[PDB]
Amino acid sequence: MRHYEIVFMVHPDQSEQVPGMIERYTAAITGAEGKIHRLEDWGRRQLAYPINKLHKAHYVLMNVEAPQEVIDELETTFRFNDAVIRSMVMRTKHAVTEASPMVK
Amino acid sequence: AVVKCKPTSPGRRHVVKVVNPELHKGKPFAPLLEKNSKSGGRNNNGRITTRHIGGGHKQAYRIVDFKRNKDGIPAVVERLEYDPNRSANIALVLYKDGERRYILAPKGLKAGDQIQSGVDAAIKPGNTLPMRNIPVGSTVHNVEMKPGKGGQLARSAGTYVQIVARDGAYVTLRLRSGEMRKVEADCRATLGEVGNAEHMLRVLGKAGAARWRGVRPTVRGTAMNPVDHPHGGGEGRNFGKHPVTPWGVQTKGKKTRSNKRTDKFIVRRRS
Amino acid sequence: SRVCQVTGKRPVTGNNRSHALNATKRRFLPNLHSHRFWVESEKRFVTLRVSAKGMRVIDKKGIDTVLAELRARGEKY
Amino acid sequence: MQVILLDKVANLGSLGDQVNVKAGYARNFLVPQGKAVPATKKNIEFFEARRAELEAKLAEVLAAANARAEKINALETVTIASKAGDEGKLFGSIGTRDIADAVTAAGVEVAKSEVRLPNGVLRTTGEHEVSFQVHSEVFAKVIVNVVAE
RNA sequence: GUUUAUUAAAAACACAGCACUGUGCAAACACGAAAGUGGACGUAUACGGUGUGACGCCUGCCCGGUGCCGGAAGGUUAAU
Ligand SMILES: [Mg+2]
Ligand SMILES: [Mg+2]
Ligand SMILES: [Mg+2]
Ligand SMILES: [Mg+2]
Ligand SMILES: [Mg+2]
Ligand SMILES: [Mg+2]
Ligand SMILES: [Mg+2]
Ligand SMILES: [Mg+2]
Ligand SMILES: [Mg+2]
Ligand SMILES: [Mg+2]
Ligand SMILES: [Mg+2]
Ligand SMILES: [Mg+2]
Ligand SMILES: [Mg+2]
Ligand SMILES: [Mg+2]
Ligand SMILES: [Mg+2]
Ligand SMILES: [Mg+2]
Ligand SMILES: [Mg+2]
Ligand SMILES: [Mg+2]
Repeated sequence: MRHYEIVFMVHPDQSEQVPGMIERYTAAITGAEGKIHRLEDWGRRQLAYPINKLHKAHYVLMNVEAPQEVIDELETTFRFNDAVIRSMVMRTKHAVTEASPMVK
Repeated sequence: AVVKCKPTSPGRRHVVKVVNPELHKGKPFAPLLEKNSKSGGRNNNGRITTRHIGGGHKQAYRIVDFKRNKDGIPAVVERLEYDPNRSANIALVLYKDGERRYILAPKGLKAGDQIQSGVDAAIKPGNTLPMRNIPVGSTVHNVEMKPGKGGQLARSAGTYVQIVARDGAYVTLRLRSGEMRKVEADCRATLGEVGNAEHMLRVLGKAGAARWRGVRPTVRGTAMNPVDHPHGGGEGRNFGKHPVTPWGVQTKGKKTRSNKRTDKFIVRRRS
Repeated sequence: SRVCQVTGKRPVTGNNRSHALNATKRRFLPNLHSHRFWVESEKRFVTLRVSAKGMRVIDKKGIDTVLAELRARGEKY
Repeated sequence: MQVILLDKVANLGSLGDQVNVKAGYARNFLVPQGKAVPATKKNIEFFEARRAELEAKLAEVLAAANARAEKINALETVTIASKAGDEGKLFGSIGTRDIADAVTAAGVEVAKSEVRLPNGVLRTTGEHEVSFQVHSEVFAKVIVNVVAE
């Protein structure tokens, strides 16, 4: 289908229920017959500037190969989730399973 | 869509229609009607209280759901109807269990799209849910003032009310006039702008196009005699006095708000 | 009507006398308030439309002596 | 308003004081809740002679059942099942009758006017301390769990 | 179109259009010593008042006066 690279920044009060979200967001991708390539929970992280008057966030990197109908659905799942502050769905030409620079 | 009428007679010269083809070209739903007798602007004493009301085409009251109570039952819009009582077109909704109601139709809601009230209603136009569950920043209409009372804010043709803030138990609403009124967060609010947004684009075009709606002619005050209006008299056209109502109250600027009970719910007046 | 149920007050009519003694007829309305009184012998609230003199009287005689007048007067409560 | 007292009120006296109160505080709160009698010369002799210590038989068996409404609730296993959205975002909020329906089934058949809440909504799923005022003298600490549906 | 039934049918009133202004709803306002009712089973794209009176090109300068609106530090002033 179409290859995307979704990174989203979870409010750090909801860091405990970050796998409570990825058990759905991945399941909407693998449940729409679309693969998931890499899933790298980056963990809590200091921000370079305070978004929404707070200085840390729990990041999640998730490459996705999905048809585009379940990604606009997924952006509107980040949009009305009041936990995830920022999402960023970048489109990538190929599926990269090679690990991040910020896993090491 | 508006249709500029062609000038085949004076009084069709300036008429600009609002031709909506989505509206139902047939009878309304007969159980949801009741009698709306006219009054002519006359109270129980029989006196004219409000002036310039009388005449016009006969109407029947559509029992429109403003309270929107059927929680957790999805409903599908069966058709859109023309409502003579108001400036927004209404929508015959058919619930799953079989009850038909009317609602004020939102902006994009046409026949087939499934709406749903409740607390868990999906956030898309048509859905009514309490304003502690609506996200801050969205545009809602049919907003209550007290919970369970019925929709009272943004209930006209193309009006909407933004939820600018939520601080605890009250939400601050940028109303359609510009007033910032605090309504409780338990009050229901139907999503989306309300439907007939091009209603202000119509031109009545002729004098008897207002008499059809029950707008008797408005005699301005500076023509009357001095016993009839404060603006009377003059051996010519004389108006050497400050513009007042027929009862002496100033018009061109004087604020006549006397409600000190609910000054607490008002963050700002309008500009 | 503007009648305090306890003290039997009533609007009396006098004059708005002014600085040049112009007499226009006015009314002296009593200070009636509709109040829920705790009747301890019945344990229900009796709403008496009572003035503010008639709440000084109820706080003096007690509500059970006042409501024992309103029966003998022949008045509902 | 010279008034007599029948229970200790927090900042004017104990049972059996002749305290000046403002005349609406006795007319609306002290006498209609039975904490007082208007101090007429017929009610001085009725109380300060007869029931000067006979009320301490009754006002202390009013609070003898206080701990019997509290100390038997040493289980502290209360669960309310309400529908939520996801990761909080509660569909059905837990009120005070909602706590007083699950303290009801688990322990005391408790009145709903006792539940003291610092929040009042309990929208977020999790543990929450729910203190009580089952008498105006000794207070409780029962922590009620909200569990998703 | 309307109007001085019974010396004035008109350039007068109306009018669609425009603007100002009030009005957040138990609305403003009106009729009522009050209850209430009209407004309206309408909710600012709504309603009341005011002036102008389709349409086209347009609506300039003055806030000293007289009102209105916003200010509230000072002065002066009621019952108490
Ligand atoms: Mg009018
Ligand atoms: Mg006119
Ligand atoms: Mg006009
Ligand atoms: Mg004249
Ligand atoms: Mg006059
Ligand atoms: Mg002249
Ligand atoms: Mg002049
Ligand atoms: Mg005289
Ligand atoms: Mg003619
Ligand atoms: Mg004539
Ligand atoms: Mg004639
Ligand atoms: Mg003639
Ligand atoms: Mg003119
Ligand atoms: Mg120009
Ligand atoms: Mg000019
Ligand atoms: Mg000036
Ligand atoms: Mg000036
Ligand atoms: Mg001023």
